[PDB]
Amino acid sequence: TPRRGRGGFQRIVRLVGVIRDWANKNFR
Amino acid sequence: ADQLTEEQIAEFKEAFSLFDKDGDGTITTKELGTVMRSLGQNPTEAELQDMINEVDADGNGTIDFPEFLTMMARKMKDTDSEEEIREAFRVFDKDGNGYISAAELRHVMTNLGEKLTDEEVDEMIREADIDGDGQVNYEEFVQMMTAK
Ligand SMILES: [Ca+2]
Ligand SMILES: [Ca+2]
Ligand SMILES: [Ca+2]
Ligand SMILES: [Ca+2]
Repeated sequence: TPRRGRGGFQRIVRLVGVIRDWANKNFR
Repeated sequence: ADQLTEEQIAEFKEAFSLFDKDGDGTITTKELGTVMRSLGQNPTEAELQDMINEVDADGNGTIDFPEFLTMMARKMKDTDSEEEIREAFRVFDKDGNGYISAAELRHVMTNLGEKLTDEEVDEMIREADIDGDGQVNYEEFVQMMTAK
């Protein structure tokens, strides 16, 4: 839940940024 | 400047293919509201349009590659929050049992469109499971995400 940005968008931004982190860039 | 490194941007390029159903490089209010509610919410079209207008260049109701990246590039490039770990956990695990195993993880990856291997998911979990019990908890996740 952003402050003054895009909920769905930013929501996706964080979700993707999180999974991708565990998808590959995890134990790099 | 307005962009991210090959790593940070990596999630953006991929993310774009997650938002758009056809992955044509642009997401419209039609797909936005669809995938948005798909997660676990019931927002309105109003948010889709307004939010999008805040990201689109021409403001036609759809965001572009540089438009989505540039917006999120000008600020906040690399960072995380205790919320991202909780929300993430909810995005990874469907039933959200507070514990995800490589198996369930593999099922998730392939469930969204990713072919993960037993050794891959097993190594991905054990590497994120500080307690090594076959799953991943909150703290285990929050740390494995940023506070490694
Ligand atoms: Ca499209
Ligand atoms: Ca546009
Ligand atoms: Ca589960
Ligand atoms: Ca554990």
